Amino acid sequence: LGFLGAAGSTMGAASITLTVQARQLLSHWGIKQLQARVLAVEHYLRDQQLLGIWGCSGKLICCTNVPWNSSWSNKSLDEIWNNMTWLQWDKEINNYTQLIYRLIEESQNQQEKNEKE
Amino acid sequence: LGFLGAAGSTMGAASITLTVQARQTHWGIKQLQARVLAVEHYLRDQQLLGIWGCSGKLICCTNVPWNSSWSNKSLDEIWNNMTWLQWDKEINNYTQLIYRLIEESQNQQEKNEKELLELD
Amino acid sequence: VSLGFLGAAGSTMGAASITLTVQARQLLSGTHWGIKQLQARVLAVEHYLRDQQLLGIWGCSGKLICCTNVPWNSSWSNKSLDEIWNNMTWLQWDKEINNYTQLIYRLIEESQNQQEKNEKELLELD
Amino acid sequence: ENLWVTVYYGVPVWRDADTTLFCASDAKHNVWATHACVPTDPNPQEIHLDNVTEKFNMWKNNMVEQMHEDIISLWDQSLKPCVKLTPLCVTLHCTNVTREGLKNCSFNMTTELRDKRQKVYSLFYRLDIVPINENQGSEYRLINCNTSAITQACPKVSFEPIPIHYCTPAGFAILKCKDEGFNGTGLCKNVSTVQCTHGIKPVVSTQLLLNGSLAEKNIIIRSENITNNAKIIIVQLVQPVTIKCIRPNNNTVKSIRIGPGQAFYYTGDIIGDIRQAHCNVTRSRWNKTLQEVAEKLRTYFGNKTIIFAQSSGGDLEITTHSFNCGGEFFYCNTSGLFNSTWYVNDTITLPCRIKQIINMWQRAGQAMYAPPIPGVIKCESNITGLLLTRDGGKDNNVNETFRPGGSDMRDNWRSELYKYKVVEIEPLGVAPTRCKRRVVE
Amino acid sequence: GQLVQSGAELKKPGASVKISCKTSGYRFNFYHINWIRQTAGRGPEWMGWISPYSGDKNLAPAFQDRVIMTTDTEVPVTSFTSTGAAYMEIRNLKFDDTGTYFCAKGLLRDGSSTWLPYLWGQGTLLTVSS
Ligand SMILES: *[C@@H]1O[C@H](CO)[C@@H](O[C@@H]2O[C@H](CO)[C@@H](O[C@@H]3O[C@H](CO[C@H]4O[C@H](CO)[C@@H](O)[C@H](O)[C@@H]4O)[C@@H](O)[C@H](O[C@H]4O[C@H](CO)[C@@H](O)[C@H](O)[C@@H]4O[C@H]4O[C@H](CO)[C@@H](O)[C@H](O)[C@@H]4O[C@H]4O[C@H](CO)[C@@H](O)[C@H](O)[C@@H]4O)[C@@H]3O)[C@H](O)[C@H]2NC(C)=O)[C@H](O)[C@H]1NC(C)=O
Ligand SMILES: *[C@@H]1O[C@H](CO)[C@@H](O[C@@H]2O[C@H](CO)[C@@H](O[C@@H]3O[C@H](CO[C@H]4O[C@H](CO)[C@@H](O)[C@H](O[C@H]5O[C@H](CO)[C@@H](O)[C@H](O)[C@@H]5O)[C@@H]4O)[C@@H](O)[C@H](O[C@H]4O[C@H](CO)[C@@H](O)[C@H](O)[C@@H]4O)[C@@H]3O)[C@H](O)[C@H]2NC(C)=O)[C@H](O)[C@H]1NC(C)=O
Ligand SMILES: *[C@@H]1O[C@H](CO)[C@@H](O[C@@H]2O[C@H](CO)[C@@H](O[C@@H]3O[C@H](CO)[C@@H](O)[C@H](O)[C@@H]3O)[C@H](O)[C@H]2NC(C)=O)[C@H](O)[C@H]1NC(C)=O
Ligand SMILES: *[C@@H]1O[C@H](CO)[C@@H](O[C@@H]2O[C@H](CO)[C@@H](O[C@@H]3O[C@H](CO)[C@@H](O)[C@H](O)[C@@H]3O)[C@H](O)[C@H]2NC(C)=O)[C@H](O)[C@H]1NC(C)=O
Ligand SMILES: *[C@@H]1O[C@H](CO)[C@@H](O[C@@H]2O[C@H](CO)[C@@H](O[C@@H]3O[C@H](CO)[C@@H](O)[C@H](O)[C@@H]3O)[C@H](O)[C@H]2NC(C)=O)[C@H](O)[C@H]1NC(C)=O
Ligand SMILES: *[C@@H]1O[C@H](CO)[C@@H](O[C@@H]2O[C@H](CO)[C@@H](O)[C@H](O)[C@H]2NC(C)=O)[C@H](O)[C@H]1NC(C)=O
Ligand SMILES: *[C@@H]1O[C@H](CO)[C@@H](O[C@@H]2O[C@H](CO)[C@@H](O)[C@H](O)[C@H]2NC(C)=O)[C@H](O)[C@H]1NC(C)=O
Ligand SMILES: *[C@@H]1O[C@H](CO)[C@@H](O[C@@H]2O[C@H](CO)[C@@H](O)[C@H](O)[C@H]2NC(C)=O)[C@H](O)[C@H]1NC(C)=O
Ligand SMILES: *[C@@H]1O[C@H](CO[C@@H]2O[C@@H](C)[C@@H](O)[C@@H](O)[C@@H]2O)[C@@H](O)[C@H](O)[C@H]1NC(C)=O
Ligand SMILES: *[C@@H]1O[C@H](CO)[C@@H](O)[C@H](O)[C@H]1NC(C)=O
Ligand SMILES: *[C@@H]1O[C@H](CO)[C@@H](O)[C@H](O)[C@H]1NC(C)=O
Ligand SMILES: *[C@@H]1O[C@H](CO)[C@@H](O)[C@H](O)[C@H]1NC(C)=O
Ligand SMILES: *[C@@H]1O[C@H](CO)[C@@H](O)[C@H](O)[C@H]1NC(C)=O
Ligand SMILES: *[C@@H]1O[C@H](CO)[C@@H](O)[C@H](O)[C@H]1NC(C)=O
Ligand SMILES: *[C@@H]1O[C@H](CO)[C@@H](O)[C@H](O)[C@H]1NC(C)=O
Ligand SMILES: *[C@@H]1O[C@H](CO)[C@@H](O)[C@H](O)[C@H]1NC(C)=O
Ligand SMILES: *[C@@H]1O[C@H](CO)[C@@H](O)[C@H](O)[C@H]1NC(C)=O
Ligand SMILES: *[C@@H]1O[C@H](CO)[C@@H](O)[C@H](O)[C@H]1NC(C)=O
Ligand SMILES: *[C@@H]1O[C@H](CO)[C@@H](O)[C@H](O)[C@H]1NC(C)=O
Ligand SMILES: *[C@@H]1O[C@H](CO)[C@@H](O)[C@H](O)[C@H]1NC(C)=O
Ligand SMILES: *[C@@H]1O[C@H](CO)[C@@H](O)[C@H](O)[C@H]1NC(C)=O
Repeated sequence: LGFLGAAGSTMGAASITLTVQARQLLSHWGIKQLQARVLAVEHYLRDQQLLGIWGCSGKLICCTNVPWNSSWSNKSLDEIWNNMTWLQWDKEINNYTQLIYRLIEESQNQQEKNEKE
Repeated sequence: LGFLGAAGSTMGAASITLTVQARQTHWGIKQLQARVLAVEHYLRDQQLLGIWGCSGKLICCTNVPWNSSWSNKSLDEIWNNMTWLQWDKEINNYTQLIYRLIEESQNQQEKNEKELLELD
Repeated sequence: VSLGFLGAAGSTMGAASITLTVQARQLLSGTHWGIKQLQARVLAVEHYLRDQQLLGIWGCSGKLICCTNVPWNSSWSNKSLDEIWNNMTWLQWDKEINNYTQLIYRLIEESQNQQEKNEKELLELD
Repeated sequence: ENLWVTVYYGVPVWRDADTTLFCASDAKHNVWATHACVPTDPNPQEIHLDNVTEKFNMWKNNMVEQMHEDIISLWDQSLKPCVKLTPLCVTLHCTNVTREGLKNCSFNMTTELRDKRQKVYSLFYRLDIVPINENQGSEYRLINCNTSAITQACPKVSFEPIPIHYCTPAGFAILKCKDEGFNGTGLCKNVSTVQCTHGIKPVVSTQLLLNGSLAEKNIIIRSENITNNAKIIIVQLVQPVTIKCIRPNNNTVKSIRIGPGQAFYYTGDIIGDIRQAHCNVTRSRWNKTLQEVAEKLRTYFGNKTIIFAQSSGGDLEITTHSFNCGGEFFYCNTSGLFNSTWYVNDTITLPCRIKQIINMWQRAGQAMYAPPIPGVIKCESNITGLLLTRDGGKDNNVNETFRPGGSDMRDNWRSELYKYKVVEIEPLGVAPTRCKRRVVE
Repeated sequence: GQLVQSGAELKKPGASVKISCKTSGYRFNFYHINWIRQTAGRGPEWMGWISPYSGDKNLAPAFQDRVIMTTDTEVPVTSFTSTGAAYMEIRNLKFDDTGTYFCAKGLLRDGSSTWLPYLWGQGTLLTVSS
């Protein structure tokens, strides 16, 4: 356990510790200290804004309506969840991450239109 | 359209664009103040939504009845004949009152939901 | 009819639950001087977000009152509900469990993560 | 039964905390820079807390430490653009002015051009003048010359006190004690919450507290420990005692350039007879005030005879009462006020002196030169409280002796901040209920 | 919490008596103060109660014309405890009034049963004789 103690663990095993890293994202020279404090806040809020945009706010794990594109990865769920770390996983899809994020946002926009009816 | 592109449109027409608008040494000091200011305004609005129970939604229905003294206009008169800018002026003296009523209703709702769960 | 900010502080915990929104609101709202004002503004934001960080992790975000799946431990308190809700202020209560506050928080976080893991699995089976 | 933890947000609780406070102020410049402050709310809020009792301790109150640091920091901020007067530290030739309160000094001052000099004649107060160690008696130097450079106060910046409201950052609150008899310590039954303090004037004084708040019904005597004579005793009066102060001398102020961008202000002459500065306290009102103080002191001391006495001696800044009136800094002999004796059974004129070179915070390496103020200065102020100390080392069952003043400037702020305590608000809390969370699917 | 009462004394018929009830270890103003009488020929009987917080009292119909209840202002010890006293005065004493008198502390600050006499003092004897 401990902060990032799961970093070398399998992606499935690591999911048991998500709350461990979710916490402690928050907490002349007076200016220097404030810039760092603001930066910690901005990064925290940046991630929270994305979750709000995706409709995932308030959840550690959030399912979406976006289908997986096999070109992002052809690996099976068993290979991904039990034979990889999250660090390795991010590298494999590092060039598709921004695309995936945009697709989630588009899917939420369609959902909002449907909820209005 | 775009950011605030709906501002001249009617209140009803504007409702489709809420998703779009939901988004968004000397110089270094001013940038620090700018960054703090942007954060305070983002959180100010989220603070109210979280209290109201409306968080995560662009449109949130409540249990507070409309008071005709706030406006005597029919829904067609409001939603299709006005901009949000015009509407904001009409209820400018009642907006804080409405906010308090929403908050009171939320606390009563959650208290009642707690009691229902206690009985199960 | 409001008691005002902290007007409920002397009230019983059950009565105090009526006024939670009074306290929840204004957490953000309430040159030598210029720097002090900037520090005050940043601090208020950190304070507000600290509590929200915990609520988002607990799944309690967006709610004034949030029920959980964590059982009460009699070692934290042996009091009956009437002894707590009708006979105490929140100020007294916080002191009674002050040593267990962090312990409880970790248990809530663990329960939330397992709950969401299970909710995903239930959906995967459908 | 099966009880579960339930999370509540918006829970009305607090804990003691120390946080940075900022000023607010009501809507030609002032040293306190109140224009930088946040405008005060036109309708300030206060909430009475029923069924709340809280512990207060003015002596441990860190609002005092912040106010003291703010007052010093602002004082220094006001002097940064001002003239350094480094060239001013010169050999002076001085003669008696056409009592030794004043001397007429002559020196060769620098000019706008480096290659030129000007001869300057000026009047100085004797307190600012030190004889050359050769002891010829004709040659003098300014008192600062072996200690520090003196920054001249800028003539356009006022020293007048302006009320400052201290406000806490959001998420924090200031508790106020309203008990009528409150001595600044112990439990307060009547507690209320405010975002900000009442406006506090930053009045600086040495022995008497001027222009402060008044006690509502009775004289309140406050100390960390009355039995321990070392501790300062702060006395808050129900009624004000009017004190009037004047400098009869009519100053004519002249100025010369020191160098580019710099100038020196000095008294070039005095019109009419030279007279000593003084203050007036009404005798009948003052004796009434002292009697009431003695009655309250006897309560704590076993009805022992109450003796008031003059200050213990040592430096002028401690042994005499001081204040800023008209921009001039006065030092006054209060032995005329504290010479009474009390038992269980016209006006007072106090001599005063004016000193232009001062060090208000007693910091080594620092000094300020107040410029002379032209014409005649008259002002009036209210004595609203006293600072007293006591003579220990005695086992006598008859006498107690009290003397004015004290070494610590922070005690002035305590006379206004005793009501207030800063606490952190903690919205989260947990308590058991029968409620159990439902799980979807 | 603890309650104590004025000691026993002998009275003549028609005499008034005043009984103190000093308290400690709890906030005086948070709870009702009850007065309850017991006699051999009657058993336990209520004389009603007083709330130190509001000064409100509920006197039983039997005693409304003969019993007066008052309280002292509380003096705090800790932020959550205080000391103080309740007093009861009985006028026009009769031989029928002889017996043990008790002072008792209210049960809860809220809920349906706030005034119940959870803590009792030792009680003291009142005697009437000619
Ligand atoms: C305890 O509390 C009591 C009660 O609050 C305090 O008592 C108050 O103390 C104040 C400070 O001393 C005092 O305020 C001053 O009063 C002076 C006298 O006022 C009376 O006379 C004038 C003139 O007839 C009237 O206008 C006025 O209405 C009164 O009747 C004023 O002269 C003072 O103003 C001047 O000094 C301040 C700095 O102290 C400057 O900021 C201000 O600009 C003034 O100075 C300029 O003007 C004077 C001539 O008026 C010039 O001599 C000077 O060089 C300055 O000149 C420049 O500016 C002028 C324009 O202003 C321009 O024409 C010129 O060319 C220059 O550029 C000041 O207002 C209160 O009156 C007094 N209250 C009472 C009831 O007595 C007490 O102090 C407190 N005690 C302590 C210890 O704090
Ligand atoms: C500060 O601290 C004080 C003291 O702790 C707090 O006061 C307590 O507040 C609670 C609020 O719920 C009180 O609970 C209630 O108690 C009453 C008791 O009845 C008495 O009080 C009445 C006050 O109006 C009074 O009318 C009654 O007497 C009159 O009427 C009767 C009947 O006709 C008559 O016989 C008398 O002669 C009088 O004419 C009586 O003195 C009780 O009636 C309440 O019941 C309702 O509410 C509960 C809770 O919801 C519910 O369960 C019941 O079914 C019912 O609906 C209720 O129990 C408590 O008694 C107070 N305590 C004291 C000592 O007074 C105060 O609130 C705190 N302040 C802050 C700011 O937090
Ligand atoms: C650090 O890396 C090692 C090697 O990858 C991890 O070892 C593996 O740990 C898991 C448990 O976390 C073991 O899983 C179990 O395997 C048994 C069969 O051996 C099975 O019956 C259980 O149901 C379960 O799947 C796994 O076998 C083990 N691998 C090896 C080769 O021993 C280790 O866990 C890593 N540590 C962390 C904290 O992630
Ligand atoms: C300011 O007011 C408070 C409240 O009245 C005073 O506090 C209390 O004062 C009493 C004395 O008057 C203290 O009692 C002490 O009891 C011990 C024995 O237990 C005894 O040895 C001491 O000599 C003393 O009598 C009491 O402790 C104290 N309470 C607290 C919480 O400190 C306070 O003294 C007043 N301050 C001044 C300067 O008068
Ligand atoms: C402080 O108290 C002293 C003593 O009461 C005050 O002194 C008196 O002030 C008045 C002001 O009009 C003086 O009156 C006039 O004095 C001249 C002096 O040449 C005289 O020719 C006039 O006939 C008239 O008497 C009075 O003499 C003076 N008393 C003394 C003994 O000097 C003083 O004014 C008070 N200070 C303040 C600021 O109130
Ligand atoms: C208040 O001051 C008095 C005097 O300093 C303290 O009492 C002294 O305590 C020491 C303890 O060793 C004794 O030796 C002295 O004899 C005491 N002096 C007297 C006059 O009794 C007293 O303790 C202080 N009170 C507090 C709360 O600190
Ligand atoms: C300070 O000393 C100087 C030098 O003695 C005095 O200067 C003379 O003042 C008179 C007017 O009083 C002039 O007529 C002379 O010309 C001045 N002499 C010089 C050399 O300038 C000056 O007056 C003294 N100041 C006071 C207030 O007595
Ligand atoms: C305040 O005024 C009195 C007026 O008498 C001054 O008193 C003298 O002080 C010295 C101090 O050593 C004593 O020896 C004298 O006996 C005092 N008076 C007399 C007439 O002898 C006192 O010094 C003044 N205080 C200050 C700080 O200057
Ligand atoms: C109500 O509380 C009274 C005072 O006790 C204090 O508060 C209780 C809730 C506990 O926290 C205790 O440790 C405190 O000292 C009790 O005297 C009274 O009996 C209580 N009433 C009931 C019904 O429990
Ligand atoms: C509307 O507001 C007024 C304000 O005085 C109030 O009297 C009235 O009852 C309100 N109407 C409804 C339906 O709530
Ligand atoms: C609200 O108040 C302002 C004055 O503050 C007034 O001009 C305006 O007409 C008011 N609005 C309504 C709808 O009464
Ligand atoms: C209750 O607390 C004890 C420690 O006091 C702990 O050993 C026990 O496991 C706890 N029970 C539960 C269900 O958490
Ligand atoms: C918390 O623990 C300390 C010892 O570390 C103990 O003195 C204190 O009484 C405890 N608090 C509670 C409420 O049990
Ligand atoms: C100035 O006055 C002092 C004090 O009276 C005296 O000792 C000194 O000799 C005087 N100087 C002259 C030049 O007269
Ligand atoms: C100023 O300069 C002149 C030059 O003649 C000299 O006589 C005089 O003594 C100087 N003054 C001082 C105080 O040194
Ligand atoms: C400066 O000179 C004065 C002359 O009275 C003396 O009292 C003081 O101690 C001196 N300061 C230092 C640092 O020597
Ligand atoms: C508390 O202080 C306020 C000050 O205005 C006063 O009005 C109120 O009556 C006080 N409460 C008590 C119980 O004395
Ligand atoms: C101080 O008191 C003594 C004794 O009464 C008296 O002789 C003396 O003159 C007084 N001093 C003043 C300045 O009044
Ligand atoms: C001081 O002298 C000047 C000389 O011009 C005069 O104008 C001024 O009024 C005088 N002040 C007093 C109070 O007499
Ligand atoms: C001093 O007290 C008097 C009343 O005796 C009052 O008129 C005056 O304004 C007070 N001065 C200050 C500065 O408060
Ligand atoms: C008390 O003070 C008086 C002077 O006021 C003095 O004469 C007397 O000796 C003192 N008593 C004692 C016991 O010191």
